[PDB]
Amino acid sequence: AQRQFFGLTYNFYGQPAPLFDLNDLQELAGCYARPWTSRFSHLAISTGSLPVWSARYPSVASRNIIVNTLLGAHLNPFAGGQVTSHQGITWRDPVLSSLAPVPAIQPPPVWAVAENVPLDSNNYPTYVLNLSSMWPINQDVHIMTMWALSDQGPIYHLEVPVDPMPAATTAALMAYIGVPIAHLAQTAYRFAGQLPQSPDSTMVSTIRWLSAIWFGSLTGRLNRSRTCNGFYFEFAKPALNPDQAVLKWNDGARAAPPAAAQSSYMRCISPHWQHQIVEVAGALMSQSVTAVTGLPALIDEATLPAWSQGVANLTGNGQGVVPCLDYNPVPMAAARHLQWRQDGLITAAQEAQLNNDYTAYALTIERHLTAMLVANPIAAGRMPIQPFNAADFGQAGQTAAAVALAQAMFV
Amino acid sequence: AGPMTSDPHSPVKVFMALANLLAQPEPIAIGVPGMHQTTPASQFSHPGVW
Amino acid sequence: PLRWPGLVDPNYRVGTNDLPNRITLYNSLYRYNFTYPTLDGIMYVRSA
Repeated sequence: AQRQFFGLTYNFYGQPAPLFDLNDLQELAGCYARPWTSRFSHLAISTGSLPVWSARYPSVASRNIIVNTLLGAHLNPFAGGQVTSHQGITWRDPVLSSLAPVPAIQPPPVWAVAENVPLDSNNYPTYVLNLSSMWPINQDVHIMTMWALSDQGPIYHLEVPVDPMPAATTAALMAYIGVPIAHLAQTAYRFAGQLPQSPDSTMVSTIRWLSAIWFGSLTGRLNRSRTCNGFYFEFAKPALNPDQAVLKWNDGARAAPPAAAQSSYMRCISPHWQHQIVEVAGALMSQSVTAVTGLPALIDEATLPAWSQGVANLTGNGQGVVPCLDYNPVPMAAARHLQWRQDGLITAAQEAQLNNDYTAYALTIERHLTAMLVANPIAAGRMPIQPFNAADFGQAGQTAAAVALAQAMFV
Repeated sequence: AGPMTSDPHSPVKVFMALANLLAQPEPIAIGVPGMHQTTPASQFSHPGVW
Repeated sequence: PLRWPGLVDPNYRVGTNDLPNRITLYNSLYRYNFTYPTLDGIMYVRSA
């Protein structure tokens, strides 16, 4: 298994306290139930089936964001070795099974508020001694950290080995053909979440490949013309709703393995991710792999927010550092369409039309989000959506480098 | 009767058949994740599980 | 028209709604064709 993890709590965007009200906690972690594997309990195949368009939690990412903020107020044992209370609520037991209002006879100490708190598993010995039951904490803390480390989109990791796929993964994928991305992401989250597993497990390699294939198809390098061992992802028409992808297997030409093992970190540079299910699912799915296997290497600090500079066990600028790339969906879509034309899947006339459709679609997402922010100003004390500026929708980021990586990743 | 058939996997199947019978006296490591020396030999019916 | 955005609204986008506040009667949805193989339909069931 993996007997240790490191983490980092969220950042207050100038506000003095963590951003969530009692109702958020009461609804998102109430009923005295275990909160430790709930991230997919409020997701589905598509936005149309979800109440993400209005009222509280008016975004795809909204619920998971608040969850992360909520956890930041109660992860003190991995920072100071002691359970605490915040606004009258604390854990029921040293195992951190669930939350409850504080007892009246012997209340625990009140938590002193702080932000961007580094976390070590070793600070709380009982965790390791009860690893078999406290395992789910590992995954969620990792997820929270991977999101907390970045503004705009969360960070996740990619890698491709020099070897071909093992047979076991091939058979597993051959049973996941018609599945949409969201369902796939759930299984990955469900797998790593509920009991310890060793990194040398078939599922671990399986999900690792999925993240690779998803990105390769996202960049358009993997298509009906060119596929990874026969697999690739298919994206919905931009004319109706491009926020959907399904797995496919095909008799097209198979891409050759890279000359050397490739790996990097990724994130979305633009606010569109907050209301785009494929981004959320892809990030969560990829993060699940790193959760069970740990971080392969320190993340490059060069292009990260100020609070992310030089975080112990997480970020670095030395030799043993993996760079992190980022992209904007709109330029990415244009690149994907261009690759399709060069592969001959479409004509030039179609490519122009696809760009117009996707840009129109993205504009709606931006228009919705920007209107939603002023509806929920962060000064209100809870953050349903991460703050941003209008110019953030126009950043091209490192998109050119990103497609270059896929170029080298699937030769 | 091995070489008479046309199945490309026939050589491997022939090999594993003996391997099954010798699991106790001559145990070896089959370097294929998801398979064991006691897996029924007839099921080794694919490349990559060789 | 408010209850039929996906039928008369020129600016309707697939995958939207106002569920917590209002109910729309005409929408877009998915349908499936799952099969339910038995255990023996998954693997070689015999002695191993």
